[PDB]
Amino acid sequence: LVPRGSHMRILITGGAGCLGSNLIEHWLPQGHEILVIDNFATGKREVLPPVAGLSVIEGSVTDAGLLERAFDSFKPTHVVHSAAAYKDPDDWAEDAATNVQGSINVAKAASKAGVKRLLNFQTALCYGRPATVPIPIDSPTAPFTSYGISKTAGEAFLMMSDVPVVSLRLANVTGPRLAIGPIPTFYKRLKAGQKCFCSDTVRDFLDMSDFLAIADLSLQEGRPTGVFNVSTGEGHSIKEVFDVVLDYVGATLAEPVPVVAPGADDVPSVVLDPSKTETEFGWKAKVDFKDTITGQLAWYDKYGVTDIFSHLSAPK
Amino acid sequence: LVPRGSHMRILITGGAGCLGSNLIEHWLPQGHEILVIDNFATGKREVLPPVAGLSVIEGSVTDAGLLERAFDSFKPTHVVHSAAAYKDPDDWAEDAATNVQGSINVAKAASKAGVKRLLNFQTALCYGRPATVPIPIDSPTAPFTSYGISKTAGEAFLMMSDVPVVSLRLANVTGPRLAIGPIPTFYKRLKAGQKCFCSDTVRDFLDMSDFLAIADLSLQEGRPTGVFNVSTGEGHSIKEVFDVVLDYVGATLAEPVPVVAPGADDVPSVVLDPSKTETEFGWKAKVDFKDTITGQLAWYDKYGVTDIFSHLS
Ligand SMILES: NC(=O)c1ccc[n+]([C@@H]2O[C@H](COP(=O)([O-])OP(=O)(O)OC[C@H]3O[C@@H](n4cnc5c(N)ncnc54)[C@H](O)[C@@H]3O)[C@@H](O)[C@H]2O)c1
Ligand SMILES: NC(=O)c1ccc[n+]([C@@H]2O[C@H](COP(=O)([O-])OP(=O)(O)OC[C@H]3O[C@@H](n4cnc5c(N)ncnc54)[C@H](O)[C@@H]3O)[C@@H](O)[C@H]2O)c1
Ligand SMILES: O=c1ccn([C@@H]2O[C@H](COP(=O)(O)OP(=O)(O)O)[C@@H](O)[C@H]2O)c(=O)[nH]1
Repeated sequence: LVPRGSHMRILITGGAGCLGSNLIEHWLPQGHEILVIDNFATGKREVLPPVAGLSVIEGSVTDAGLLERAFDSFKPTHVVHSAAAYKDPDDWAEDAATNVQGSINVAKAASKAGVKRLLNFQTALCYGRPATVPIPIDSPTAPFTSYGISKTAGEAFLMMSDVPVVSLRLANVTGPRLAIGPIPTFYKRLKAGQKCFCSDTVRDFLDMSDFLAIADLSLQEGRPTGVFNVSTGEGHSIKEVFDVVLDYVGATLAEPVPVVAPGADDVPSVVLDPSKTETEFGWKAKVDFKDTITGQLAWYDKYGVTDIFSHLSAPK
Repeated sequence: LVPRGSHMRILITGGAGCLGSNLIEHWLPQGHEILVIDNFATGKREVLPPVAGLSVIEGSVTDAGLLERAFDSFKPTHVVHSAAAYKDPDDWAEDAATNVQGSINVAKAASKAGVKRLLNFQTALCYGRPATVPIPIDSPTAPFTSYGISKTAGEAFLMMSDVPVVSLRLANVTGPRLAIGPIPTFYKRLKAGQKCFCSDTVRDFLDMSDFLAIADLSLQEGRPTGVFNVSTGEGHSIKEVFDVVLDYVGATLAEPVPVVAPGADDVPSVVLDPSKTETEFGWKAKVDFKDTITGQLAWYDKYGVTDIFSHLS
């Protein structure tokens, strides 16, 4: 079993999604054994080819018996909890079941199984309308949407675990198979010459490579535990994203792009302060904004705007 | 249809509990119709006698089918959501099912049924360890126990409802059938000549009469909605509570009462600032600390330390 002396058996809930599939493509070539649990609510079957070292259970983190059996059999050394429901903002029941009860079941199962470390991903919706930007890690949680409320409580339950837990509050991560948001929107619209708009909002953006680096650190024995902000700590407007994409695809506009006031629930600025993560993990994001966006675009050049292109080579 | 029409059809989840039963004893003599839904996890079957105007469904807020059936037939005008799980701090799944999923199910059912107003009760555990005490209503929520975390999310879901919602963050309410906590413990043990202890913590206490007053205003058409602290705004140590019980019962101690450090998960001081509640509702608590404690003891004097004595005939 390899990496010699550092071989992991990783159980990844939500492993068929964006971050989950990128983590598999990162870890599987290293010889780690991976078990995915996913219900394919938003994740895709085609990112999980029948390949060596990779096992898949189709099912839900809401199903505590299923998890018990999975943990019982697979005996994971490490857990990455990447499953989340969000696609229907009115389906509060689903959000609470997946994000709260799913987090509880994973924490309970991981404790019984003697998991070494659990890694959870948290949305910046946990902060609600922030008192200040960039957002300090000691900011209160103050969510006001179903996705935010349920994810805040799931994280909070995971923090009560006797399992060492790292919960990463994430900037917007970019990389293979990201097929939603302003980046692919501006890409498909500008190339097609369709009409675009930008919310007058500010966000942070993180290259996949820097995400993989902190994920790696979070799973190492005796590293820090708790909640951490993962970002460059720099905010850029949606308009700035747009200007990068427009220059990249080499289009000229007929009229100025509208930059419009955000809707009532669209938080104007959400940028995370990473300083404590830099202090405690020794980690710093290496990829600037322009390289992050253009890196996303270069992937699109190569594969299309698709969440189903796998970098793994079947059959086994 | 009395009182005339401010007659309410009130669906009260958790109706067999301390607050729910006191609310029933307060509203039923006025002529309101009440439906209770309770699974009896902590509430008692004995406090809901088969009396005109009161009906009971044994079930869970976690059962959406049951709730849809209850809402469809009873057709309530008002909901009081008083169901909560907490008795096992390690049963995170149950606190989440009852306090989060139960709150969602009740909101969704109340919206579908076009309920006029919904009242929710919130634990001060929602504030976790506060930066300022007394605790302002705009203080963040920062729970770190199962009960606090699940109750914080349940409340935040209810606030997303299109039904007008009032969620009251409460002081420690005293009154009929409160059979837990420092007050009955000191009462029983001091009378038995048994040794006690006080935790070195500060808390606020609210007489049932004041709780009843704000519950009334919360249900009135056109009144404020949102979250509100319900308290006198004054804090008192558990030792002060002790001294009140010791004086009341007439006992004399053989040793001074040991005062013990707060447990790891106990917040040293939890006292709520009700100013905004005063401003928006025109409500102020009337019964002071000593009268609040002594009125609880006078109840035990009459009925014993019991959660089953009903004032309904
Ligand atoms: N991508 C980001 O920049 C970002 C930012 C902040 C937080 N996060 C968090 O990271 C995690 C992954 O995000 P993503 O971008 O990969 O989203 P995603 O939708 O691609 O991945 C979520 C995965 O969870 C699965 N899932 C949903 N409900 C489930 C359930 N009941 N049981 C098992 N699986 C279930 C989905 O099918 C999907 O495969 C989520 O927890 C999310 O909240 C992501
Ligand atoms: N009494 C107080 O001083 C105090 C203080 C702060 C907040 N609160 C809140 O007020 C409400 C009532 O508190 P209480 O002191 O009456 O507690 P209680 O335990 O006496 O009443 C709660 C009732 O809910 C019932 N219940 C539990 N799970 C249920 C479920 N799944 N479905 C239906 N019923 C269920 C219990 O059986 C009980 O009768 C709770 O929401 C509590 O968090 C009370
Ligand atoms: O065509 C688009 C699509 C997205 N956005 C904006 O881009 C930001 C980030 O996108 P996302 O969909 O992730 O929404 P968020 O959860 O950050 O509010 C939001 O403020 C959106 O309003 C935009 O301006 N134009």
